Amino acid sequence: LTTFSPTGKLVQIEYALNRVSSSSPALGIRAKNGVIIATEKKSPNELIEENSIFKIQQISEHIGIVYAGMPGDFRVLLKRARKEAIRYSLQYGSEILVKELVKIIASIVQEFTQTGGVRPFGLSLLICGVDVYGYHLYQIDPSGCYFNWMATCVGKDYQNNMSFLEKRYNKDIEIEDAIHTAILTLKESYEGVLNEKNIEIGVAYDNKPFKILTQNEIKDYLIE
Amino acid sequence: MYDRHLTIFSPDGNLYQIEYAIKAVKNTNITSVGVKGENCAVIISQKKMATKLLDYNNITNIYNITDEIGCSMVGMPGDCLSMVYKARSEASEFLYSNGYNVNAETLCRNICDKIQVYTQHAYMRLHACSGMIIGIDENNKPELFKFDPSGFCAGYRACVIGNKEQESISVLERLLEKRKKKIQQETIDEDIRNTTILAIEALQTILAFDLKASEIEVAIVSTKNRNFTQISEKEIDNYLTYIA
Amino acid sequence: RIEDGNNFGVGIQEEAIQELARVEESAFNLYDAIVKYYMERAKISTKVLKYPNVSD
Amino acid sequence: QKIKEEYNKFKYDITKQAIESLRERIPKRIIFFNNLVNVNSEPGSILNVNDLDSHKQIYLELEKIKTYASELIEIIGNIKLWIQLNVPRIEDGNNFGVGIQEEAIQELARVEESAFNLYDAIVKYYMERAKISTKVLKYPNVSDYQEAVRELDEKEWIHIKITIVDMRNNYIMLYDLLYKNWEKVVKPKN
Amino acid sequence: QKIKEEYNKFKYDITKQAIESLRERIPKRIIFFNNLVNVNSEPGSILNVNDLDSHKQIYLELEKIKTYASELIEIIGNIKLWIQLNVPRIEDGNNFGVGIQEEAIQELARVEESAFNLYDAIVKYYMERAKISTKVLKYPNVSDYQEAVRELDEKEWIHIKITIVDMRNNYIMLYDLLYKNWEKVVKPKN
Amino acid sequence: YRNLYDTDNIIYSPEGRLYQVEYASEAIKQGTCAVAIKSKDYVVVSGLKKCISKLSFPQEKIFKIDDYIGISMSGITSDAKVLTKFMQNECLSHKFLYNENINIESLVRSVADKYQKNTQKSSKRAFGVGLMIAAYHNEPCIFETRPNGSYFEYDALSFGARSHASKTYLEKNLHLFEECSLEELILHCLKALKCSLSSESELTISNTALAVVGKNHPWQEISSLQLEEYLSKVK
Amino acid sequence: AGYDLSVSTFSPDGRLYQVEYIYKSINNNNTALCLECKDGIICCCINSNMDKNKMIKKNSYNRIYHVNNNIIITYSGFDGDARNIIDRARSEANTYYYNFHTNIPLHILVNRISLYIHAYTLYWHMRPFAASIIISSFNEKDKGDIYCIEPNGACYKYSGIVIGKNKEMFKTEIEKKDYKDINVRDAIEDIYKFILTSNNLQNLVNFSWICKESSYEFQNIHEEILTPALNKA
Repeated sequence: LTTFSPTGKLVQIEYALNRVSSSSPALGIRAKNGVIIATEKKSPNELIEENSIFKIQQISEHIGIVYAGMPGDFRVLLKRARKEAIRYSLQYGSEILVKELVKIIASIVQEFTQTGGVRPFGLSLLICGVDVYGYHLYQIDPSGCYFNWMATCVGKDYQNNMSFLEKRYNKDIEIEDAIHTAILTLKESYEGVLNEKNIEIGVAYDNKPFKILTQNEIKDYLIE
Repeated sequence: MYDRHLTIFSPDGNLYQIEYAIKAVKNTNITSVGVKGENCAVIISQKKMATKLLDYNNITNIYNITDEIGCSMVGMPGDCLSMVYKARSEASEFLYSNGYNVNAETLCRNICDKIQVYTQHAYMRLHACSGMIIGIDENNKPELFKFDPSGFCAGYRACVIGNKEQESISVLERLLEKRKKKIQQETIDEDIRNTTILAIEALQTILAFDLKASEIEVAIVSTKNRNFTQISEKEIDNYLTYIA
Repeated sequence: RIEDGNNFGVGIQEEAIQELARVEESAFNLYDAIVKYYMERAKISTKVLKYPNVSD
Repeated sequence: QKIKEEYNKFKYDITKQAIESLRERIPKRIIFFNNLVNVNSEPGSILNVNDLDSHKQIYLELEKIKTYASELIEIIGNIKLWIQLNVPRIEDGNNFGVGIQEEAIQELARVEESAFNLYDAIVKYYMERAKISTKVLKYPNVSDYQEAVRELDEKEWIHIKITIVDMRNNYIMLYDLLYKNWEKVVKPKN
Repeated sequence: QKIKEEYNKFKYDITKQAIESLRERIPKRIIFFNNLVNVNSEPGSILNVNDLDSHKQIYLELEKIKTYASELIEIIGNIKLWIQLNVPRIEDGNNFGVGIQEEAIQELARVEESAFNLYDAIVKYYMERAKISTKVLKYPNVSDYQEAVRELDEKEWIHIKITIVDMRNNYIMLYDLLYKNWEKVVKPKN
Repeated sequence: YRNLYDTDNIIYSPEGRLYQVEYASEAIKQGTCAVAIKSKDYVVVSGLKKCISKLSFPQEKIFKIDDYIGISMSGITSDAKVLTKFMQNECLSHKFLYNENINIESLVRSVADKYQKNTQKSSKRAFGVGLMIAAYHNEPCIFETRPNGSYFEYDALSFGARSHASKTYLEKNLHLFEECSLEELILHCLKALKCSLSSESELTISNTALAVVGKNHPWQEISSLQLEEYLSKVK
Repeated sequence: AGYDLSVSTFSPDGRLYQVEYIYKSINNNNTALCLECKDGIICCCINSNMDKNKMIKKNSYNRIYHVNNNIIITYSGFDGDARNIIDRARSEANTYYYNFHTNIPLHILVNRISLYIHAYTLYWHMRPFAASIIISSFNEKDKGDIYCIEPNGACYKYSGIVIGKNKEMFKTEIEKKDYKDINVRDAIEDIYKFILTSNNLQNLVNFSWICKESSYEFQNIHEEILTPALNKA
């Protein structure tokens, strides 16, 4: 059970934030014709494959999501994210808006913080996608709050990677220009020079369904 | 401290009851390696007491969840049998609720999902087990999925679970290299003779054992068989002599 | 590296260092003890020279 | 490998010596010291001064004390070492038997320290007696210095006898302790 | 077999002595010391220096002290060992009675060690008084040295009597303690 | 000897014992003495009441379940009136759902689980009591329970403060089986209390409850005007 | 030191206490014995608790329970926590009889009883069981099979097994013969010789074999088959 601290904060929540600062780094950037989300698929060996370990997932036809924490907590918050994207699509006609999806998933993460006997969620999401009012790229902090970010990073070393974006991101940036600055911020902090088909990138691509870039497509951008 | 319970994070942000549970699997000295080739995937057990007069034909480490999806749960001898029933009563619950037969990836992602709910709640303890769910799907493509006491639906082309996972990655890598770079296009579904030899050579390279005849029982889930057939003893002793 | 939890193995290491320092300190003290032997025997011997009939 | 044989022989030789000492060497000494200071004696008949005459009488008694002290430290030292070699690998939990072993080491080390401390204390007697005796030659009419010598001899004499009782009693507290907890001392984690 | 008989005989002879001490030796001395320092005495009639005229009178009082101190160590030493021989095999939990036994050993060892320290204290009296007496001989007109001698005897005279009170108070508190906790001292776990 | 394995019903000691249940088995020794003798066809029970104060009436020790089944608790009372009611309702329901008498061996198994199911949980504590079920169905049997689930079809029992002194009286008395002697059987059972009664004290002037059950005997409580004529005046 | 209080807490090496301490409990109570024979399966029980009571009946402390006609079950350890598994063992045979109208086979009863014993070693609120159960039977066309389900699951199929205060001494004596030789009748003499070696002349034991070609069902010894007991060899 999480309890308050004498200095006026949550101790168990603060340890959850120390978990997202020690996992695979993610990166979300919002452009003027869609949004993009990146990650760092750290290959441990040549035994695992690429068709199963995913740091990019889908919720609906226009909703992207990445993680920054526990790998085992992938398939649990994603299961409830799809069900709330389906339950909203049953009681209402169209798809689920990103603001109506984040305000629902945040009510699930927050509920798993105040209720006794449970452990706070050890991950930081990045829900992105096309909305009827434009483009959004939210972030779900393990405490339960959220931010309407424009361009951010949540994994390991999110301090220097955040400064590498403030000096390399204007308000008007196209998707092809944002992809080049996405891989640039990853290599500026990722160890080694093995950045070769080890990044999974999703893209909204200006009012079109979510298309996860394949391995033969990411090499086209990495060479530039 | 911060290790007596399960639902509490450590000050450095790291769960320890999960970490101790993986050490329980790497303490029962049972190693089960499985490889997956082209439309043929096998799994090898070790047949040893998880720690005279015992019937050595009954002690095993291979259980079938359904008629076409087998696995090999290693770890504590009391938690492995329970995880088979939490899977046997799950895949059997899928066919009744969905008509078509369940897949190997849907079963592993459902087992890892049930394991994760015991992590957030401090009700029960973690099941100290680790199995390699094997089987083929409708698209005639074999799979493999290894899950530790945490949530992991990773999936491998060849994996080894047990107390040797700390350094048994290089041996399985060199053996897969000797088959990918030496691929034979004249494959007439004879992989049950080729992929099985690659697997027994893997376990014999990890553990330096001379005559592992009665203490090795494998299973093949290749196409044209599709039944998770446990290979008999005569075929095992025959396969053990092809290393010469 | 010092970490919180799962440091049962450092306890084995710490136990060895504690015992190793104990044995080392004991052996190190022999050098001081030998000086005490010569110092005490010399001090007593001076008194024997000054008072040669007190037999104790 | 040649050293390993001689070394294994040594570990074997210790194990033998420990049981033999517990089964023969220690009980024989129990009866020996008991025959010198019988428990059935009336109070004050032990701790008396009837046999009280350098003090040649105390000298002869001190030599025997050092013999008794030497044999105790040597006997206990091998028993203590034997228990140390029988301590299992340190583990978290299920170490109730290690506590029993540890309990044995604490009592064994306490008695060993007591016998070890007898040799320095005897030096203190002569050192204190020598300083006062010089004062008697220098100051022959202050009678308390002569009384101090007399009383000092009576003090060492009584302390020697309390030590002999302490020898006997340490052997008994030790024999009874290992005998009662013998199964957990040998196999502490079964 | 000879060692086995003498040892079992030893445990029996002690057990007798412990009961003998509690039924006779300790109560007889309780009334004895009480007859010397009666609890019903009016204040100041016990702890005084009124009957005080080397100090031959003090010498005679210390001789009586030495008798009382010697006999106590012998009785308490055997009673304490008897409780030690009655401690059951060490087990985890349900050893509150063993705690009582340890508590009993703690009180018995404290009183025995306290009385034991009188032997060192009497030597300190003669050594310190003789040293001061040398100073009186060297400087006979500084009156504070002579006053120190007078005061030294009065302090020791009081300490001797407080020791007798300490004897008296320890004997009754020890007997009453074992009496109240008798069921747990003999059968601490049943 | 860290004694950390002592305050819960779940923690096991390293020796293998369960100290929270072992404390309940020791709680039956702090009760009054009781003894039951099994003859060839009769069963008696000699319960000794606990007259606490001088003005207060003595407490009741011998109870009743049916016409042939009678118990006699020996331990705390708060866990005796609950086990009696959760025995009588398991007795009258057998005479209502069916019509024959309840099988005494099948009744105790339903009472042992009332101990067992009250031990495994942590929120619930063990029953600190010791029952002495004396009954006669086809053959006279004297059953007894414990805080731990355990059964022993005895032939002569004892529970109490001075239970060991009466245990020794029955250990050397095996001639109770052959000669029944109902008029003399109660003399043996009353002697079992007198041989272990408060360090040579009388306390038998209508202060020791008795009960007899046998062949054609229902749970007859021995009247206060019948046990003092000769049953209490033998020696 | 701190990691052995509850059952839902692991140890840093990987082991698990409070399911481990139970092994020191079942190895200190009254032992058991059950071994294969060429004619059937013969159990045993050595109630080594004479000295404390001596007032119980002759054959009143029986410990050979059975679920139905031909499956014998014994204990080791806590008599209370072992009877609770028998009720789950008997109710499992009845539920299988309702839903399937057949006798429950042993390779499915020992699995349904394993997920019951092991299931109590997970909840923090409940305590684990304290018993080692022996389960066996003897088919007509197949030989016997003894399953020694210990705590924490592990339903291992043995062929001769003892569990109690001398679980390591009889194993050095059971190996004196293969026992897939001489019948269940003469095997009693070989069993009774083992008890006296490792403790006097008392009738506290109570065994029960399953087959003497007596319809292959459970029965006790008899009062006439215990009498020819060789008290010397």
